[PDB]
Amino acid sequence: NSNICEVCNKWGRLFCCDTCPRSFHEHCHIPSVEANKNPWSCIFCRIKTIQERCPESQSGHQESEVLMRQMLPEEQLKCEFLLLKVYCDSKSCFFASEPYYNREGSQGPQKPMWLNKVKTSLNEQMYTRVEGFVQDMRLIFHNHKEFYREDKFTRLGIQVQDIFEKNFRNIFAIQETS
Ligand SMILES: [Zn+2]
Ligand SMILES: [Zn+2]
Ligand SMILES: [Zn+2]
Repeated sequence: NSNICEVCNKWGRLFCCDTCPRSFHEHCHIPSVEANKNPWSCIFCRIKTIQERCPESQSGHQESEVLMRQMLPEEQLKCEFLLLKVYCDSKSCFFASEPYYNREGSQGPQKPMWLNKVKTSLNEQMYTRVEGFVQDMRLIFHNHKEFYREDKFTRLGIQVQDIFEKNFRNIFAIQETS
């Protein structure tokens, strides 16, 4: 197995996947690495299994249809994986914890949002449809773009949103377009 966490790229107390060479810190994995279960399969392996069991699941989909799906176990897992893919980018540190807003010439967002809040919301099964999860994820970056205005720091929101969106289109097999 790898000797660093797949998400944060640090060593430490790592739990190893039994079906692939990836490793994780306990709370870097989403959901948090389970207490027992030998063997243990990581979220990357669990997602691969879904695809292998239903190869047609990779045919193109309309975003509108994906968003309306109820959060049954497979959609739950897919949102957890997409959330994990965002944390895998080091620029996610900017969006992880609860933000605060005191900048001359800007007002804070009406509805602040951050990754750890989405993580808790998933854990607590607070989303009933994929749309709930996707809306809160997109809101993180929209809030950032609006607040930082013309500061070049706005680009961090664009960058991490692009990682979100590419992974969304991959995991949920959104129909490719020009
Ligand atoms: Zn880690
Ligand atoms: Zn694995
Ligand atoms: Zn099938």
